[PDB]
Amino acid sequence: SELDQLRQEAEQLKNQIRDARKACADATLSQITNNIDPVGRIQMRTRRTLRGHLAKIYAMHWGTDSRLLVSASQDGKLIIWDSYTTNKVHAIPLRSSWVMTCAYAPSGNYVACGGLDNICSIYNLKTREGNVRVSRELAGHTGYLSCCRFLDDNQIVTSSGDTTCALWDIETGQQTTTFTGHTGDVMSLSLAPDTRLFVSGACDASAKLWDVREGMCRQTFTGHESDINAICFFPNGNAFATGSDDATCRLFDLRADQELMTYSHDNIICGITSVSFSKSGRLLLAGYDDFNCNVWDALKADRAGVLAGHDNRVSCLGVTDDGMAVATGSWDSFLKIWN
Amino acid sequence: QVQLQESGGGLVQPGGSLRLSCAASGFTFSNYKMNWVRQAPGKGLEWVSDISQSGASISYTGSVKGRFTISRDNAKNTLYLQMNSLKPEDTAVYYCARCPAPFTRDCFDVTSTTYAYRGQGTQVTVSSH
Amino acid sequence: TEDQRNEEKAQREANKKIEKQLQKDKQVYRATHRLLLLGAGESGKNTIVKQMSGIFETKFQVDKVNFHMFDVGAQRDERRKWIQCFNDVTAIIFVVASSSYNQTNRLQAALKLFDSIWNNKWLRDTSVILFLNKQDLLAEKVLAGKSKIEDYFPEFARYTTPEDATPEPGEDPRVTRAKYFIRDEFLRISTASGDGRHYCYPHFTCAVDTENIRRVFNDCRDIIQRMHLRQYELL
Amino acid sequence: SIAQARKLVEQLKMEANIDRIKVSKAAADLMAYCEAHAKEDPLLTPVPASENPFR
Amino acid sequence: FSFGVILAVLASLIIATNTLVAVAVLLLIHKNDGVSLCFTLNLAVADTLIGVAISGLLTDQLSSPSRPTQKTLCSLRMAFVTSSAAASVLTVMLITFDRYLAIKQPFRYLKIMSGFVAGACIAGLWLVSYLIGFLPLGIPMFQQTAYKGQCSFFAVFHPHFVLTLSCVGFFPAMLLFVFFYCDMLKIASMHSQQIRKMEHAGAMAGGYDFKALRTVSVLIGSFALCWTPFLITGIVQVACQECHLYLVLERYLWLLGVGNSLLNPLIYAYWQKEVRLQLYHMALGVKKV
Ligand SMILES: CCc1cnc(N2CCC(c3nc(COc4ccc(-n5cnnn5)cc4)cs3)CC2)nc1
Repeated sequence: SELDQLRQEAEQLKNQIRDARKACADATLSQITNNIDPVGRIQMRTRRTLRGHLAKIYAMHWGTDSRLLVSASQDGKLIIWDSYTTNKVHAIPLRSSWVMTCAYAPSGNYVACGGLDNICSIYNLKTREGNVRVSRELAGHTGYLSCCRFLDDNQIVTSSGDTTCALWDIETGQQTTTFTGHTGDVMSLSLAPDTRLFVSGACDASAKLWDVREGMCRQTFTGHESDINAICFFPNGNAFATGSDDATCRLFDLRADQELMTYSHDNIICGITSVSFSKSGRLLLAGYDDFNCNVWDALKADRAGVLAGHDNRVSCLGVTDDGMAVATGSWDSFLKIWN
Repeated sequence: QVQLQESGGGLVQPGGSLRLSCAASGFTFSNYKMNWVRQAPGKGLEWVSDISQSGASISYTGSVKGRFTISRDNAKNTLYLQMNSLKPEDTAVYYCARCPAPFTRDCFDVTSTTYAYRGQGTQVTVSSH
Repeated sequence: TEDQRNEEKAQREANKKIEKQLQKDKQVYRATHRLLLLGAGESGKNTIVKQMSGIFETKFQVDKVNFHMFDVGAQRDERRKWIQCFNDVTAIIFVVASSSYNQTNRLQAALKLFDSIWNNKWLRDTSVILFLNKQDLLAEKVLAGKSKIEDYFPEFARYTTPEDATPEPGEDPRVTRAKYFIRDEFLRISTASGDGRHYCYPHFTCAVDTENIRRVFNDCRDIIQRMHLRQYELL
Repeated sequence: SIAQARKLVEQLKMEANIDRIKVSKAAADLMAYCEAHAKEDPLLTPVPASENPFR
Repeated sequence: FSFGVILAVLASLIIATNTLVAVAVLLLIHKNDGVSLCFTLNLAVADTLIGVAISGLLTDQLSSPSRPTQKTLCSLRMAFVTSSAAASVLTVMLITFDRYLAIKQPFRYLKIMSGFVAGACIAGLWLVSYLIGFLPLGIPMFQQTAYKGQCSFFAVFHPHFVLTLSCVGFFPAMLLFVFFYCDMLKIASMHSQQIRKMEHAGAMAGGYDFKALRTVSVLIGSFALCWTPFLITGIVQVACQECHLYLVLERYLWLLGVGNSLLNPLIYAYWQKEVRLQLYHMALGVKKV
């Protein structure tokens, strides 16, 4: 009865939205960038190799100074490295070893991590006495934590396998806001440059744009075939890129409200695990299950280069805020720095 | 957007025959293994049958061997289930389900509650008028 | 540049302290063995825990050897993402309630989950210890033939008990036949793939406090031995 | 599950009201941004080894 | 002259095929971390030093018959190759012991194995090899008291030397060697049988040998056949006053003893999966430059 009527309403609304999207698609990105000169050959080399993790690494994050970084391994360790001179700055043992994400605060005073324990732990690095200690444990998710990112020293946004996202207040330790609407595990998130919006990707093959203050979804983007594993904004904040289990990467425009370009090749049949842009946004770097990383031309969808120095699955990737270097982490327990 | 629509089904007397169709859109059909799953009144989801990418490998659950036949046409992106010798134990809602990822042999969560890559299902009732 | 030299010296000293601590932690990590316990709603995994958040941990010791077993707590019933965390464990312990052949078909669901685990690309080197639990209920249901194993598994008609079967004392031949048919169902999946990189170790359990941990200990020893033997081209 | 279908329909209504610019303008904007920042990207245009922190 | 060219070509082959293995194993150790690779690198270094020591015996054998060799130089020159060969033999024995301990006591092996133990074992091994090679110089009755101008083995060393080694070092060790692998074979057999049993049962549900023996045979034949003729003929020579052996022992059986150092890299390095993959990766490096 009413359920069938609601289904019909939903189908008609989807048809209308698709019609509007087709109406706005007057041209493509390939036709417009036809006369642009190619980047050429990108040949990056390994400058550092950071050793010391006992088991596979899942996550890393650069500090805002573009020198220090933090890495998380499922041996139970969070390690903070000085990428200059390779020396280890900190080594934090965790209560639970099944960590799946880590984040480094922009101020440089805190780090965060979580995983299969369904808890987000905050560690203070600038304590007066003794080594680093846990300062806060955010609980309330009913599934594993997949990603976290600091907004300020007092705000953090987390994504979970319970199909929701949350915005916390660190001092009180309570969920300030909850973001619902996804139907699968939320695998990744990325904050906008102004920290007013953020995007999330889930195991329902869809991405969502969320307003931080109002706590509501602005736009939904479809076009992938399988689960979305990674996501990141374009430098100007008007577009973003997604990597999927369907062995493709995709570019979506916020104002055009649809997909712009697809990056794929016939010989790539493995999933993407991580994506990132270069400083100017011309290059798109993607990590793959076939042990390698690909450097794509973001405007012409041509493969410009390959980073091929890992013996196991590439799990995480990150570009410094100054655009000087790229860092890759792998299941072989090593971290590599490229430029 | 991934989309699966199931059609066919209705009232049928015991011993009758029926055919269910599944139309797929939004993905490369030939790269995925496909599944038929069912949910009976007041029971959980139950796996029924599966067919591989090329259709060479086919599997059925024990209680439907000899009566159900699964087939697929990659050219028209369609999946078919031919049901023969139906019994009142077959009254259920039937769903068309896709493997989560392409180019794989494992198929994890097709019978889970709120699985993403599943259709809305179609009702099959077997009763003597 | 003097303060720069002092900063380098302090950073190096901190790095050496961290590296010594990491050496100790490496020793500890290599010593212990990690297990993943996976069951079902009523498979009896809690009894296995009793014999002895998002995840629960049980620690035990056999012959001065340390085992840490992890079981999933508050996670959703979709596993294809978090199962990947357990590609480095020494074993997955898979608990199956064998009496519930008549969701109304839980044995088939266990077989599907076992097939998915066995054929996952990231678990291609992980061995499985299979615990077929609740043998008393299986025997009680077989002897009182109210519900037949047939017409859920039509092949059971053409099944004969293996000549190498070792029945427990006071077992009807029908109960032994049923047990070994159920075990052969899993062996059909586990012996078709692997190329000798990982194996399945099935056991029959009803209720023993100290035999199950001994079985796990022996299975882990066999797993390590087979890996070493395969390294040396002796297997 | 009518109470969830209502939420889905309301979300579709809220997402169907936005105004979308042409794809050509968005592509032009992205291309212009990439052009305006080309000289500031170390990974696109290599820099001399003296200015490279990682040698 | 012919002895000179044979020694030159064999030394060149040994040095090249062992330095390649050493480089590959060092790279793998720079990537991975194991003590078995440490022992393999020690074996490669020992064989390389054998090659260098053999190369150190070419001038007088090729084009210096006129120049006599002083007693001091000849004794050390002879004593160097013996120390190198003893180092290779002891390294093989240590590798076998490591494998046997890993299979026989798996949990305790994981418990008590570390880089410090491997380093201590290697240092003790090298010290023992040098002692075996040099201590007989300061022990009377192990030397000959007649003439030292014509430098060669059995001209400065008494035969009893090899005999005592033959009764203290080689034959017991070989027995131990065999014993270890026999034990391992037994264990392997058991596992194999069990596996086959399971593969039968599933094969019924689906509706439808001598690998260890040949591996063990290859290992035992490589360890035993290389030096046994030399030691046996030395015992025969000590038994009877027959001078005819003095020459053959110096130029035929010792060649098999040396070729042991060519048989070792193929069996203990090339037969490994990771080492062969590293060699394949190094193959393109020389081509592309
Ligand atoms: C467990 C302890 C152990 C360690 N190692 C071993 N073996 C067997 C005996 C060793 C010997 N090596 C020798 C030296 O033999 C020769 C040298 C040079 C010539 N030359 C001819 N013309 N120029 N040089 C001829 C003969 C004489 S015993 C070598 C390795 N056994 C036991």
